[PDB]
Amino acid sequence: NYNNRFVADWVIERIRWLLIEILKASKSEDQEYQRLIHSLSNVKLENLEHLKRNSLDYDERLNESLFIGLKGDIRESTVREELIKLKLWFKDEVFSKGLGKFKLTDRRELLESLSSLGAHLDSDVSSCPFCNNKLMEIVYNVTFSCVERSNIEKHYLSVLSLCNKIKGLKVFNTRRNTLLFLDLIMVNLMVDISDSCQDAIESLRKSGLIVGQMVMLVNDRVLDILEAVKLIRKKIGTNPNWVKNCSKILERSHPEIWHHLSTLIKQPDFNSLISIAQHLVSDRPIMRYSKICRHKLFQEMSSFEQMRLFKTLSSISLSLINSMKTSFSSRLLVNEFGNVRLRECYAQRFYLAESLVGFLFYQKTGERSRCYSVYLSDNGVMSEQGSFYCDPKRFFLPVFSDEVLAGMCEEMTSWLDFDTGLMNDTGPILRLLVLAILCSPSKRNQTFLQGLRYFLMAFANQIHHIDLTSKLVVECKSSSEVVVQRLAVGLFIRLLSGESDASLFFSRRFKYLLNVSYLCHLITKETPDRLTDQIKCFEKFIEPKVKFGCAVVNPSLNGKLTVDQEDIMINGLKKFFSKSLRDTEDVQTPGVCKELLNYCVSLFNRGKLKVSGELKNNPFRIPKLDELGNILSTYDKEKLVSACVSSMAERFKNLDPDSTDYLILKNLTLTEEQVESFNEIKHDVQVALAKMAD
Amino acid sequence: SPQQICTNFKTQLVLSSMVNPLVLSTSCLKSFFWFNEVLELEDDSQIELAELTDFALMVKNQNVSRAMFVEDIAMGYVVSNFEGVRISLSDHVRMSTKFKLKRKMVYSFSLECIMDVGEIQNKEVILKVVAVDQSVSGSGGNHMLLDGVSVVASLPLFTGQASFDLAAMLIESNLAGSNDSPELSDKYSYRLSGPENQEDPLVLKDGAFYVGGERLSTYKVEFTGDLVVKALGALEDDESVVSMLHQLWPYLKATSQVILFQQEDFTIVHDLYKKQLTKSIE
Amino acid sequence: RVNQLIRYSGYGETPFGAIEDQDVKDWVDGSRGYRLQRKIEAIFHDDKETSFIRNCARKVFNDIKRGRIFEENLINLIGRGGDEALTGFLQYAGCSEQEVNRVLNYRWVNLSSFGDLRLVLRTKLMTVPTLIKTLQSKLSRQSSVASGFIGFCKSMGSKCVRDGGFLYIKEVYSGVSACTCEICALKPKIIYCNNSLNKVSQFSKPILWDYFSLVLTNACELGEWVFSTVKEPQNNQNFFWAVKPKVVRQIEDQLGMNHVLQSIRRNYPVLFDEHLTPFMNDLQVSRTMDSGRLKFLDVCIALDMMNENLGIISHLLKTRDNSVYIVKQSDCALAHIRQSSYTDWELGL
Amino acid sequence: QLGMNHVLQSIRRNYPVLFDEHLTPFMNDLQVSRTMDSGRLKFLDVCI
RNA sequence: CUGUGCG
Ligand SMILES: [Zn+2]
Repeated sequence: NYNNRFVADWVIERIRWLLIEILKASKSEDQEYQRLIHSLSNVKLENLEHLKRNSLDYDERLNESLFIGLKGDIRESTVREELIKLKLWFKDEVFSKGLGKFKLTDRRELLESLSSLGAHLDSDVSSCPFCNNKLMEIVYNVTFSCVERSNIEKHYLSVLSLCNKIKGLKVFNTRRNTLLFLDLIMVNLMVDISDSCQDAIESLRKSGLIVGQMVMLVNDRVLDILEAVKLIRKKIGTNPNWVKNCSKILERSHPEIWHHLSTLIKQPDFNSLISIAQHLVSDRPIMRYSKICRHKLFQEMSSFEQMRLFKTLSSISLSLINSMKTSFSSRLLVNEFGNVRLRECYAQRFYLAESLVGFLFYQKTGERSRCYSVYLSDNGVMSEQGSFYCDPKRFFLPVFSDEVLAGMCEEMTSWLDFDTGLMNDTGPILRLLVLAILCSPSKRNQTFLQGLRYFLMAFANQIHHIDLTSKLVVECKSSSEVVVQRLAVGLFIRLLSGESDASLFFSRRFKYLLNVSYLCHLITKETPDRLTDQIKCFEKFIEPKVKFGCAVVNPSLNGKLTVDQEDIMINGLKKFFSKSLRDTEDVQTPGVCKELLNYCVSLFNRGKLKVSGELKNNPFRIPKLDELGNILSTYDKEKLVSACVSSMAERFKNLDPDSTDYLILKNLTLTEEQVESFNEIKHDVQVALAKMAD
Repeated sequence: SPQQICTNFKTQLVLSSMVNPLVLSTSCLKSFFWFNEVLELEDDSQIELAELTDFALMVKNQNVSRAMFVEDIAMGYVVSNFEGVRISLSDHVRMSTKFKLKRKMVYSFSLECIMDVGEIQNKEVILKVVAVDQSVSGSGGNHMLLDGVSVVASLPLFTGQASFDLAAMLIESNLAGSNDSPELSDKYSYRLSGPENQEDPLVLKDGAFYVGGERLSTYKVEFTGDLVVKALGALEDDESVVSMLHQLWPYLKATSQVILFQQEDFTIVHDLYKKQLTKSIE
Repeated sequence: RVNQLIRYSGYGETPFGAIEDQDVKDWVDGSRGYRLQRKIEAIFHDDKETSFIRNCARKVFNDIKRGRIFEENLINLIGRGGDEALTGFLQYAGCSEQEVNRVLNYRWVNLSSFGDLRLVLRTKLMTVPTLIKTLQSKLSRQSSVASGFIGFCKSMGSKCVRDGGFLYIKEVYSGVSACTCEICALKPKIIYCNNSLNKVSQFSKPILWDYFSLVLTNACELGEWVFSTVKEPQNNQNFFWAVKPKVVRQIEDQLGMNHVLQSIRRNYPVLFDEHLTPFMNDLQVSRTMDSGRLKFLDVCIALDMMNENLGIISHLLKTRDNSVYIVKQSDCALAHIRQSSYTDWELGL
Repeated sequence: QLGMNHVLQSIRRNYPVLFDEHLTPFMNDLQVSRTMDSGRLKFLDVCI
């Protein structure tokens, strides 16, 4: 608007009205007049009659390349015997020669084709799902080590809550020494607890929350007590006042709401710490980085262990999604091939039984895929369960769905209750298939199940395309898709191996197979890698046009085309409409024949189709385009940094605290990409203030 | 036709009580649809026994169970065992008059009035009065405390014909020595102060009043043969039908309105086959 | 699963919460209000005070449809709160002081009492009753679920509830006293008694008031047959067959546009002026009596106003979207039968 | 009885335009008649 | 900005 703060907001419109009246009263070009009179109105569709519609000596070449074969006045009986001749020719030149596009099913050969394409016979993998996939191996080990086998802990958890809440205030403006202070409090309360009640470190702690010389700290970080005393040794002698400076700071300019009456100011007696350290021997983890099957024969397993397997899977999934939620702005005390020793890693806990508890150790934090190690603790003894590598984001479904999937299992199996004996060999197979699908989320699995749905649609019916089998095969990697594909094809065969024509209880079989194919929806649809996803999106975007040969290089972006650009423009237009009605070579290339368009238009115009052109109710009644999907755009970052720098310059009428970053948080509203962008813009504004300082 | 709706409400209340005992408070009266008593703007005619209590429901009392026995007139024929007490200066005259009013029916009540006069001390002759106020308290129902507030102003106490027996008596009680129209309540409320309450709930089981488990009285109602059968239908459940038909004939023993003629109407009654119930009472 | 999912966040399970457990085939002819009422009824084992409140609501509906002359004063009485409005409904229906201090004993903790749970989630960068928002939405014209729940848990452990003042949740749930006086024990962590919340009483509202409100809502929604008491009845896993809804509506079922707007203008002009219709040029059609004073919309509009967990008016002006339901005879066999005798009790005429 | 502040609420509800202009500029106790001073009388709504 | 729980 033309409004401002210098006028009484009632004269500018009058000025505009008088100015337009003067300009329309007399003048002195053509477009300039209309633009100027159009730029002084307030509010103003089709019917763009005021446009000029001028030519530039190129419209014609478009016209005789598009509007020479178009007549739209062909009568009807000529179309009739032209189509008669076309059909008579088509019958005995391409159909009798075996160049068709559709064929009968011939179910049996379709079954051998399916078995050949799906069931891998040249692969070296074993027919044992648990030991082909790492995660299922780990969950099997956990579930078969679990099935066959007091105010101290709550006080400990409460003080953990206290410290974990107070750490978030970042009132020390520093991180490393802050964690040092927290772990000093931690060891002080250790030695305060262990002074008396000797049946607490061995009984209520080994069976509670501790493993070999590895004690959990704030921020879900587990730290080695040895290195704890080693780091407490420093800051003594160099600056013995340090702890004292940490003591008076919690009283003044502090919330002053704490229960650290004595567990804070006490000096840590290292003799107790080293005694505790020597009490427990070293069982330090290995986290195996980077052949005989005795796997209980799941097909001969009782009807109890499978639900507990699902329950353990759900527990591991919840542990993974908890590891998702760890803090991002966290840096380890000391930084770190084939075997890396763990001393300051991150840990999460998950619960199995009254005495044994599972631990998930991981080294990096963040948003994306990582590598994890699963361990157990029965009665203070720490055992090896395994390690794996995956993306936790793809495990949100099984977080608590340990009962609905089971119910799906028995209801789908009971769908086939017509024959006693068909459930027995299909139930466990279906459950194992579901387990493999949940534990191996990937695009390939759901694409393969879609191919199965299409295969079922073709088989159950009578006539199918000749290029069906070529669209069902997907290449396999990581040897994890081979087992799920084998299970799927085995279920399909077992349900359809024998006489399975449409003359029996076939509708329910079709329903069961259709649901098996639709099980593909279990995998979450959120692009495991995004960069490769734009790579492929652009790849399939540009492949057809490059194949056709009409993708020109960057135009003028204003409405001017060079001689080569317009030449290839017309070449592509001509190639589009250069198809005949007799040659069979051009059956897969883009394009169309103008003749058949004339036929169809002429036939439709003279009310010959089921509909005509007798319409009613006449129809004539700031993101950047170069980056889509990014959370923030360069224009937006520049605008925000300019606004912040202008505000900070205005307030300087020097000194500036960290509250400037608060302004960043005020105009922004965080994921890892969000916090990286926030760090980048904080950097930018900080050195901006720096350059204005000089 | 007000009489027909009246007897219809009567039968509804009788048969609703036929399944389980209940109290006659607003919870169990105003929760019934029929309720045309607040209708009939010309409300000259009513049912019978309850004609008393609903006469107060047209002003919506918050009561549980008053002992309504105005048939034995409680407003009149009242004992006048009244007296008075001394005063306490704050001229300020403070009095507390307590009475033991009874009623024509079997009832009792104690009513005490606290009264304060702000007056002007006289020189020699009598007195000089300025303002007077009173407050009622003590037991008494909607008719008993109205009786009390009526008789407190109809007494030979200070108000009336002198009757101020001074005789240097009340002064001797006050000063230690041995030498010589407030009728705005009209309700059940005890006038903003009184003794303990909320006891003796009456329950109604078989058309007879039960104050604590004792039978008081039972009234009359007809059943025609069409209203009873059409009211026999569903309710919600069957043992309700069992109880109601088991208890109907005992109530019929106190009534002589045998107008259920014997025809196919008996069969439409019989649709709910309960033979040994209807033959048990005999 | 969803109840465990919401409980894991630290919110705490509530009488409404998520969808009720132990449901029946009666998803047909039943909206959110009916299933919520069913959950509340199933909370109490022996239904006596719920039955009494249902009789109260039956009387209110009897006298609000055609009976006596009423309505538009409930608009006055409901706006105050939960306790006084419910009490007043009681002596308009018939009660005692015993009812007043008996029915109001059942209380539940509402964290969103002084407003809404303040929170910031993993939303896209750079950015009052819900009924007004629904009207505004109706008039006008990449994130991962795992990270969404992660942000939910993140925001759910901070100072979210409001008072006066911002504070956490755990002190609210630890300020309750475990009196255990045989009335707050039949449904732990759901319903409490009056003296059990003396330490914290701002977040304490009666549940019978909510049940009454939902009963009246169902009366406006799908008939008066929801007033009766549920009775229980006395197949080869392959018998599928189709069901049509059997709802009867007494609210002029068509329910065209520009009817709620006139009602909200008439009753609450202040709410009509601000936060409502700045962006409108056809006010006149709804202004000069576009069928004002509907059959029941006048009374069933304030209940969506006061209680922020009904979602009824925004539900009202939509199609059933199903019009048919596939079920098995196996589930039809044990479906509960809830059909009501007439509210006249059908002796009237 | 027909107390005061009953016609004003009816004329506000039915004819807001007539209520705004030519009516109540000189009033400070609008609130008593504003928050349901016995709206929707027995017959005043139709006989106005 | 600012997470501590599935027994
Ligand atoms: Zn194996």
